[PDB]
Amino acid sequence: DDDDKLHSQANLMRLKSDLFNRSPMYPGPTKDDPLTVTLGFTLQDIVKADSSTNEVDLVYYEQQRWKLNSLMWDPNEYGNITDFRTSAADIWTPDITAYSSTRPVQVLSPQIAVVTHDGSVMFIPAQRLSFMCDPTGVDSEEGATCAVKFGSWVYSGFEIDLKTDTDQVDLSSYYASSKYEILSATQTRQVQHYSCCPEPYIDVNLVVKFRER
Amino acid sequence: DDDLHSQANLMRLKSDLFNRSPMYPGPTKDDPLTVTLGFTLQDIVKADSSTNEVDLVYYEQQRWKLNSLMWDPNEYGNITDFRTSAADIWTPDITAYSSTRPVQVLSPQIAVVTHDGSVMFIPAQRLSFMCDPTGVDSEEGATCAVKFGSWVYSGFEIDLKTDTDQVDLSSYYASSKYEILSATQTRQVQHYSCCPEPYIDVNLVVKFRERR
Amino acid sequence: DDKLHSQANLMRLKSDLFNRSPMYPGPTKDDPLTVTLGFTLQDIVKADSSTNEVDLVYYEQQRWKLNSLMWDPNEYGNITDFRTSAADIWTPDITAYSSTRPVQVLSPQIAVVTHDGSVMFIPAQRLSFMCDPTGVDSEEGATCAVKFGSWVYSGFEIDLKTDTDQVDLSSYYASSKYEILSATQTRQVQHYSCCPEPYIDVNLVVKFRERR
Amino acid sequence: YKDDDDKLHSQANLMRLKSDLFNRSPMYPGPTKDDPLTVTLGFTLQDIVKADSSTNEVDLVYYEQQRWKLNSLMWDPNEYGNITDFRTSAADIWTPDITAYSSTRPVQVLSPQIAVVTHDGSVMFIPAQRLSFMCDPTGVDSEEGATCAVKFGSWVYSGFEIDLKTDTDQVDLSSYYASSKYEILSATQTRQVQHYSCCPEPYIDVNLVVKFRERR
Amino acid sequence: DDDDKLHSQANLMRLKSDLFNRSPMYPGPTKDDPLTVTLGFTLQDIVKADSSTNEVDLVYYEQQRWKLNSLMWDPNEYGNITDFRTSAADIWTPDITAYSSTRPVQVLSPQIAVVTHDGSVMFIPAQRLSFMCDPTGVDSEEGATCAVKFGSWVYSGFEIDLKTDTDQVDLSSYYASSKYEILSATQTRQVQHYSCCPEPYIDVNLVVKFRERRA
Ligand SMILES: CC1=C([C@@H]2C[C@H](C)C(=O)O2)CC[C@]23CCCN=C2CC/C=C(\C)[C@@H]2O[C@@H](CC[C@H](O)/C(C)=C/[C@@H]13)C[C@H]2C
Ligand SMILES: CC1=C([C@@H]2C[C@H](C)C(=O)O2)CC[C@]23CCCN=C2CC/C=C(\C)[C@@H]2O[C@@H](CC[C@H](O)/C(C)=C/[C@@H]13)C[C@H]2C
Ligand SMILES: CC1=C([C@@H]2C[C@H](C)C(=O)O2)CC[C@]23CCCN=C2CC/C=C(\C)[C@@H]2O[C@@H](CC[C@H](O)/C(C)=C/[C@@H]13)C[C@H]2C
Ligand SMILES: CC1=C([C@@H]2C[C@H](C)C(=O)O2)CC[C@]23CCCN=C2CC/C=C(\C)[C@@H]2O[C@@H](CC[C@H](O)/C(C)=C/[C@@H]13)C[C@H]2C
Ligand SMILES: CC1=C([C@@H]2C[C@H](C)C(=O)O2)CC[C@]23CCCN=C2CC/C=C(\C)[C@@H]2O[C@@H](CC[C@H](O)/C(C)=C/[C@@H]13)C[C@H]2C
Repeated sequence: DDDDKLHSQANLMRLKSDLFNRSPMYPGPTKDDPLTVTLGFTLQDIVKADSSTNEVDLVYYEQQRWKLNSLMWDPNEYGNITDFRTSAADIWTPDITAYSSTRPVQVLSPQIAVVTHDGSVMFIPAQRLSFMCDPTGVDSEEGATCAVKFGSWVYSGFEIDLKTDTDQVDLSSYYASSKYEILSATQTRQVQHYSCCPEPYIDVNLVVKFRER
Repeated sequence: DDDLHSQANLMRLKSDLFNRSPMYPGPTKDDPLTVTLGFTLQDIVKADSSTNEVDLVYYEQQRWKLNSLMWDPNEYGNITDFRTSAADIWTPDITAYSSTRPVQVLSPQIAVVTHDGSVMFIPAQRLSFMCDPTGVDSEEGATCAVKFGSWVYSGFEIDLKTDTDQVDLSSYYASSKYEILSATQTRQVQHYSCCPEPYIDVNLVVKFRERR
Repeated sequence: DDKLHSQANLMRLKSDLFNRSPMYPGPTKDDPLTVTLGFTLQDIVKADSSTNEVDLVYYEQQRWKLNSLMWDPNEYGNITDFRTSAADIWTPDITAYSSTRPVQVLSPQIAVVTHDGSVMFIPAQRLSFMCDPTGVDSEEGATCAVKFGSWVYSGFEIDLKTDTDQVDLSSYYASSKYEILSATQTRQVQHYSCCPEPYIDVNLVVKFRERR
Repeated sequence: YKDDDDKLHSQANLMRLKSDLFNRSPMYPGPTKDDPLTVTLGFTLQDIVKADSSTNEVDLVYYEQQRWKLNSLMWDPNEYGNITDFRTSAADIWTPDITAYSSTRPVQVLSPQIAVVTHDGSVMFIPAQRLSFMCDPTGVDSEEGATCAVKFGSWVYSGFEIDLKTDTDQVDLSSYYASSKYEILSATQTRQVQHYSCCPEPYIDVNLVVKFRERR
Repeated sequence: DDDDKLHSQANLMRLKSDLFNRSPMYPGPTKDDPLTVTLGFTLQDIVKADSSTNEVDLVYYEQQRWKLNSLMWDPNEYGNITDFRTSAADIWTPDITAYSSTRPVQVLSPQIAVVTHDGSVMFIPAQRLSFMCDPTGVDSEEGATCAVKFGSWVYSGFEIDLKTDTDQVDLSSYYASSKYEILSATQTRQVQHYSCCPEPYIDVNLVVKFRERRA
């Protein structure tokens, strides 16, 4: 019967209620309860390289994945619901930031995440980013090389650790008719040491080598 | 008192729907939703050959049906139909896949709800998307394409469809810098490595050239 | 100390109207609302022939009248009108049909409600819209038009009219880059193959040229 | 231990005062013909950033001083441990709807939107703004320069509800940017009255007239 | 077995809850309760120098630091937690403003502060700022000199004592491939009085000498 649809809605509603409007929520990672965030970029386009200001504009998808015990559930208690979509405001998200942007990142996609019964969150914002990049050599065979680091703004490696599944930037969705073609693009986790601080900070360094098509 | 009874019936209905009964948490695998999508292309504003971006203005017609929004007009003084702010209901997360700037909304964010639980939502939008306008200065013109789909829902939660593969050009701006040779909107089913579920988009293909 | 009671009188009035009473949920077929619309054209700021976009600054006068906003001044210390945030009341969704960028509001979003139930709301706006400015550098000038109308209501709900078909030019900026040769605002009735209901818009037609 | 004991008492008093003003008393409904308000307006001109002769728009940067007084914001400092004034977000109080009448773009606020309220009920509010307004800069490349003007007034209130006032007709140029592309020859702010056919009430504005030339 | 982690989260929720729900929140600095705010700059890039409007665009990190008794806790009472991060909207923050910006500041970093057990708040927004600056001489060896002041918009020196750790601007992460190189950058505390009024107003003057790069 079509009543099974009404039972599906009630089960989701109760699940969300149990995880948000009842269970003690998430204050962010701690030194004793650290969090690993998996990061990966899908480079869609180099829109603009500005040699009068040394800014380059990228469009990319930033894939983020982390896992919380306070988001786990048994699907058997909720009509075998295995995953659900929720607004990215309802849950805690990591403060992953580009370290050398020259204006605020523009969000191209709806700020919605996917939560899975094991406590997995997948969040993949499409973004347009202006960052510090000298495009000298872009009109040559060798091309120009630029880099931008992404990491937490406020957490050290003892609270947020970063990892990549791979060192290769996903280029399978690169705009085939861009003004610029990619010679190579890598994403490398770096354990970074600052003079201020005994504890290391983790970033992912995005190195893009490119030239005019 | 004729007016006052029709206003009270509307406020009662909106209450029953939006102060009860109880909520709507989006589509699921067991409770999937059909969103029908259609485009009315008004203008190609700008084709920047220095960055390969093209700016479109269009209306995006979205229609879907929720049982939680159904009512019997007989219970509410023959109200078959009402207007509501789009912030007050669930709407689908239909997104352009290759935009270069956040989409800019041109129209009031208001939807119409019919007693059959059907929702009609038609935002007007300006979109910048990835498009190489090479050839636009010629008789063959340039061809550009952009896909629209849910960002987060798969084909098992939202079934995207169209009523036609023909973009509505009946209000394309007659004095645009660009004339439309053709504009089509096509449903495609796509799979990604990570994931068993299908993902559905509508591909909008526009062929265009500079107006004489 | 009437100054103290003057405040409590207005406080009580706003309470009685916004609380106490059944809410006004907008117009319906059962209860159509006449909305009067008129433009005061202040400046043609910019005419872009690369994109066929023209930028206007104008005041958009909106006027309508409601039973649920009427009161007797004697009951409220001789108060005959009050100011209120436009966010606190229903306002009409009058939209440019061919803008190219979201309209930018230049004035505080505040309306004036009078005891006879009439609302005055006059947003100052900057609008980019579809206009071919060819011939602006000549004596005959260029001619462009843009239609304003409700996005979601038909003529059965919003009975849209103008008080005059002449655009107010009494404060068009005397040192503008462009001079106005004429500006008219004309109500039109249109029909669509979806809908039995008539649809109404106001067509702002501006003829203009480079000042010399 | 009268260290952070005085400090605790002073913090508690401040929070007691704000609570007594913004919770124990009904929300201020704005001025009326029987309870009218006088807003005192003065400008501090900081910079003429740009003069665009292809659109006839000029961009100004200035501080707009606004001051007014309300009985509902008065208090006795003795009942609140000698507190004479406090700072508050502009959003937590009523502020007048003073608007430029010939802007071509929405004003951009450069400063934090915070006001200062004094025990006599007076409020000081000084937002820094960038403004694009209608201005023909022909003459800017001359000795007498170019002259432009922009009126400021309430958008929805007549002079019977919000009266507008200046302390002086001289614009404050003591903070004008000395390396600006444009130098100021004069800047005045003059109160004006008129009537409209709609209404019997006087309508008031302050006309900011600026005379300027290219600095060389 | 090991869910002393449960727990670790419980301790932090309890702490934030104790500081934000069970104790009176700070109402801001006052005459009788003045605050010391320490301000410091890390210059990242001079993006753009516009000679037709006399505007220059800077990207910098603005270090802000202050200390409240009401944000102190005993780490022993909360499972040894010595610090936590929290949205900047949750706490009071200083209204430090550039005095000569020509566009509203743009924040580039998430608005999150770090609070330590002694009542310390560290808050470091990355910002892009357009300000008033005549870049004449930027194409020469001497370079051009520009300056911009930062201070409280609404508080006098009787409520906020503005301070620096040092007069040298941090250049250790200045973008090496910038269009402009830095010759010098100083941050100086200034006390000003206005004929208007008896209270002093404190600011930090950022003075940057810079020129076009020749790399
Ligand atoms: C210098 C610095 C960089 C530099 C900038 C350049 C593009 C780069 O690659 O690393 C990236 C952002 C980062 C390094 C990564 C962590 N965050 C910042 C700036 C924000 C710092 C905050 C909020 C507080 O100071 C942090 C340590 C202070 C440290 O000296 C500091 C300011 C580091 C910051 C920890 C935290 C308590
Ligand atoms: C690669 C990709 C595209 C590409 C871009 C190009 C224009 C195209 O045609 O498809 C459009 C958006 C989409 C495909 C359509 C659905 N969403 C995305 C990106 C957002 C993805 C989110 C939130 C989650 O990851 C998805 C994994 C699928 C896949 O690897 C992935 C990131 C697909 C995304 C499932 C979903 C739970
Ligand atoms: C085609 C159309 C135009 C055109 C564009 C051109 C400048 C013109 O003159 O009219 C302007 C906006 C309008 C004109 C009529 C009112 N609204 C629209 C688009 C928005 C429509 C919505 C939200 C729903 O469809 C409406 C009827 C559908 C109709 O075919 C339709 C799409 C009309 C729209 C009613 C309402 C339930
Ligand atoms: C004509 C006009 C101007 C003109 C524009 C030019 C730069 C000037 O100096 O005055 C600036 C804004 C103002 C002048 C006075 C303040 N209001 C406006 C526009 C907004 C008006 C509203 C909301 C209602 O009409 C007002 C009076 C009607 C009057 O004819 C009217 C529309 C005046 C408006 C009062 C109020 C009830
Ligand atoms: C004149 C002035 C400047 C100028 C600009 C130039 C770069 C400079 O060094 O000082 C920068 C901002 C400041 C100086 C420091 C305090 N803030 C302002 C402007 C905002 C002032 C407000 C909100 C109220 O008046 C303040 C004191 C009045 C004082 O005369 C005044 C208007 C000072 C303001 C305190 C407060 C109650």
